[PDB]
Amino acid sequence: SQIPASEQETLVRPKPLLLKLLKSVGAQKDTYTMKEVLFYLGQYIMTKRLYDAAQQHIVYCSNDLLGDLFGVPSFSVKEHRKIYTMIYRNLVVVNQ
Amino acid sequence: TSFXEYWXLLP
Repeated sequence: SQIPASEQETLVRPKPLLLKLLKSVGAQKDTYTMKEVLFYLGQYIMTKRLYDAAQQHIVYCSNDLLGDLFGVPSFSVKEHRKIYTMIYRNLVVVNQ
Repeated sequence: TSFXEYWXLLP
């Protein structure tokens, strides 16, 4: 397999729970770039209004698909490496 | 800062 041009361009196949979350916001495919996964996760958070309205770096997700994926009731968007760790557990890397 | 802008700083 070729090394991706950037981390954002890594090709991935979401595992079933994460794929269900993506499809809930309109995703149609089984394979995505990491950047695409991050955009659909942002769209899920905004359309379901999960961010704290006053402190918008905090996300509340207790028991929704997202909280079940990440295994937490809330998280801070500022915890970049923690969020990536949680996302990666829910992906398989694929060729190209 | 908007959630949109915080999340833009991940990718």
